[PDB]
Amino acid sequence: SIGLALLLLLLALLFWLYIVMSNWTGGALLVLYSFALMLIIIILIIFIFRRDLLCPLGGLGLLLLMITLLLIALWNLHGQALYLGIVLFIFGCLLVLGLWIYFLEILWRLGATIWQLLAFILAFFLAIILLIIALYLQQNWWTLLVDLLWLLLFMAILIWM
Amino acid sequence: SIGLALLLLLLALLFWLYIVMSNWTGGALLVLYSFALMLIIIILIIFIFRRDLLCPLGGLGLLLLMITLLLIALWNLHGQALYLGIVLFIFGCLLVLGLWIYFLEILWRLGATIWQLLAFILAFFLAIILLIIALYLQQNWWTLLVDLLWLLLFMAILIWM
Repeated sequence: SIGLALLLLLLALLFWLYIVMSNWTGGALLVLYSFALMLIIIILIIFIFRRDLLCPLGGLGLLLLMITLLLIALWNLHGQALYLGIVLFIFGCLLVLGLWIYFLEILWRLGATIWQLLAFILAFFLAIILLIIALYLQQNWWTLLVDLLWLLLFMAILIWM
Repeated sequence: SIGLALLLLLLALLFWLYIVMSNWTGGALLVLYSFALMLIIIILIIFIFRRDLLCPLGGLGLLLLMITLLLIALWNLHGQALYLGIVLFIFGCLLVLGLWIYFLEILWRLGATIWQLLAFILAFFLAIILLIIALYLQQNWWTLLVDLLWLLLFMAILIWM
């Protein structure tokens, strides 16, 4: 149970490091792969730590993994099918925003001040903007930094539950 | 929890059904993308159905996702780092076999005949061989069938314990 989850987590950082460091001329897909593997690492960490957060927070990671797999699939695609892929990713983004709103609603019920909630919104939006920057600025040293920042953000969310 | 996880499963099925039937010319990595989404569906099924299999079998889903997401990183890359990628891949494949052995032990201790013990070994080997073949048959109708076969195999496990 916990032992195997730790074994994968100690193996998790042995893959993401390899993906990020290698293939210096990968492109916009390498950063997406690294972000997906960060989502897997986050899910593993949530499973190892307090497991009561799987529904509001682990589901966030799984749905982000689904969205970033859809984005990988429709990245190189170009044509008529792209309109049915973007609109589907739009429904995915709406649902991830709804899940984040639900998480904030259940956090607001646990005595969180308004400034803390605003800080969480700002941190999530900064994380999304930094991921977009990593998509545009395809340099590898920035993908590493944005993935570490995402891990720190989710670790802080876990710590402040 | 159940309602949200069912909602993701409905969205994950739509994502997978769109992705498998989108790129009719890309038939080397689209199989990997569809197989990576199908492991998400299997994990969602496990999380909606009996959760006691999350530790033995959900970890298998996470490991299969990790391997099938590292496989793309090996794919496009063709430099010296591909050898390190193969080393990591065979290190994860030597652990997925161990996890399968561990699942075999708990299946035996729960009560299973010799015919049913080697039946799942044959099923798993057939499924992985069919996945390997699907990498060669780049059509999007063989990969859909092999993905549904994998779902059927991983659904016949939770039914038969």
